[PDB]
Amino acid sequence: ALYEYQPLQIETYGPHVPELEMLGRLGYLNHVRAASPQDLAGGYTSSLACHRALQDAFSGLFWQP
Amino acid sequence: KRYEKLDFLGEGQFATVYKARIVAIKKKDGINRTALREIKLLQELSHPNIIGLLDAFGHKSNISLVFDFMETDLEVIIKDNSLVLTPSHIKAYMLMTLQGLEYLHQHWILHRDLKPNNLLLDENGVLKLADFGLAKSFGSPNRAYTHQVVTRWYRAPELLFGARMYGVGVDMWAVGCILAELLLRVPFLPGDSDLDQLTRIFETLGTPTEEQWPDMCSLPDYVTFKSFPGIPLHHIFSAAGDDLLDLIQGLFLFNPCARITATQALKMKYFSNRPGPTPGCQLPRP
Amino acid sequence: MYHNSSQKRHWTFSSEEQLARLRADANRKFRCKAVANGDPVFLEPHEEMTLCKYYEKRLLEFCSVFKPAMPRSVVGTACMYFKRFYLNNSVMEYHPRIIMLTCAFLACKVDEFNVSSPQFVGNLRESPLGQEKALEQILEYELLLIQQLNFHLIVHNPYRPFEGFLIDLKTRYPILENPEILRKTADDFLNRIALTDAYLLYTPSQIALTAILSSASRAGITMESYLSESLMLKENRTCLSQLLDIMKSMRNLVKKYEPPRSEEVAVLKQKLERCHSAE
Ligand SMILES: CC(C)c1cnn2c(NCc3ccccc3)cc(NC[C@@H]3CCNC[C@H]3O)nc12
Repeated sequence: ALYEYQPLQIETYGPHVPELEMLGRLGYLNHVRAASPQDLAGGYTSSLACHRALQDAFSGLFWQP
Repeated sequence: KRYEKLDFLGEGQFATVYKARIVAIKKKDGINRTALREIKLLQELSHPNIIGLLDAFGHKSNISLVFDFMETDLEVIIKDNSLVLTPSHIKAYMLMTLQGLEYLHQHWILHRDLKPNNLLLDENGVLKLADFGLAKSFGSPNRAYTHQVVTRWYRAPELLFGARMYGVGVDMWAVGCILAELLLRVPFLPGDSDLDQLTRIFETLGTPTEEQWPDMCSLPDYVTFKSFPGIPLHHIFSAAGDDLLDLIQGLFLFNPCARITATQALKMKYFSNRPGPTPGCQLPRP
Repeated sequence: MYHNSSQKRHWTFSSEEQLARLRADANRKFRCKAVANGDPVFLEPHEEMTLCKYYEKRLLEFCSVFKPAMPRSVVGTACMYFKRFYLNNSVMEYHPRIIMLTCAFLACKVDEFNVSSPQFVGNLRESPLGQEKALEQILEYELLLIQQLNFHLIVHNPYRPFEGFLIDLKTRYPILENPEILRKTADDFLNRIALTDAYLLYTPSQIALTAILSSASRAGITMESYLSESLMLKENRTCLSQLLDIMKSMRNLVKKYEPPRSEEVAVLKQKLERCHSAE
């Protein structure tokens, strides 16, 4: 009985959202406001806002009631 | 309504809890904002390691919330000297807490009140995050929060330095403190004030530098501190293996961005290493 | 998140026919209750719908000039609260003027927009005693509104999906050189979309995408490849067809919407006041 990680498999009914760490590489972070040094010190990054916005944009796009 | 009151569970400054039939009922500003927070957040969440909101009702401006009934909490486990916390039990508690927190963070909600008494256990040994009266959504740029969240003993250094903008770290740090309280059976950093909390954190883990925390002095409540060397982690936790020490270090990184997230913590070797987490039915009960 | 939300599970309906059935059921239930309790004083379902549209406009106006500045998420939450409440309730029982203020109050609480009750009622264009009476009415109806929403308070609005789609267009769709030129016009469509029942029939992501693509269409720009290539809908032809049908139905909903008429709303307001004075 050994634990083994498995990512949460929750259907979003929409286009796949790019990974949080790859947002900068793919060029997403060039279109969101940069976090201030105080925000970075608190642990808030613009990647969080961009990821949340993309997830909300793609959530349930393909869903039918 | 359809609930027969059975026992009086507890009374706090904020609400009173009754065992009723088995569920637990919690009782010019209108309906109280904390109850509304709990209702609005727990209706959108469904996970075995998050407390379930089964029903709610009331009359006039008062309101009652119905939850699953819980046998005990982690605080009673820690403070019970008769209970022996094996590494398997600690790993099980940590795993369940981190799975609940991963589900919570994935839905962009910070608990902001993590502590042993807010980690409830049922008679099947399933740990659930409870007391969502301080929980709030995160990831919104314009949404600015207060830094007085989390109990002081479990408050992260960024919060103690007055961070208004923050992320999952304020939970993960608390998680680390909980983990420490699981290993030492006593509060890790029992400060009596914000200054005392920061002093204890720096005297135990070392005073952070620019390398450890690049934007530390940018926080509006940053205080300069005497350079402390900090006690090495293996000295504080003499019974902790290398994997557990790596987990602790990841949870106690001063940089909140560098601090490990719930998913990264779950992926660490500590949880996949032997021994496996104790099954929920085999977890100790007080 | 929307994909496992109460809004998607319980408050997104299959067709306008279902909404009409719910509203007619509410009207008939009020009629039966009044007949058992207590005439042409009764309101017709279309009259109820006209008054609901008028008071949704009134709620929009109230939230527009609310001080401190009301976040647009709070306004959307309050409007959705109003729509959901009057899906299953008659305006002859609960007056829309007080229900809309209760919706704004509860939305302020739920969306963590900290506004004290005295400064909430200070935004009302009424005398201080009238403001106190309105506050008392709002406190009376707060729990009623929460019950009629079935304790589903989190409302997923299309504004954040709109922002996410704009980010995605700026990053992955260089053919549209400046997606920001779509914002204003699309926002306008969003507002018009809010006036219909689309919020009870379509996902926020679908609503935001429809607004953006309609803005592009009025701009003369075809972003069909954005759906095809960027969203990988070339792989699933049926998914693309379903999405296009959803957008077309949404545009049809907007084009068939009719604003309430001033004479009609005056007559219906007289009838509603008679209904509340009676019974
Ligand atoms: C989700 C909430 C409403 C809940 C469910 N069961 N339960 C029990 N059960 C009894 C008990 C006794 C000792 C330790 C834990 C639980 C006690 C209790 N007490 C109220 C406080 C709530 C916040 N955390 C600390 C707790 O004392 N709150 C709750």
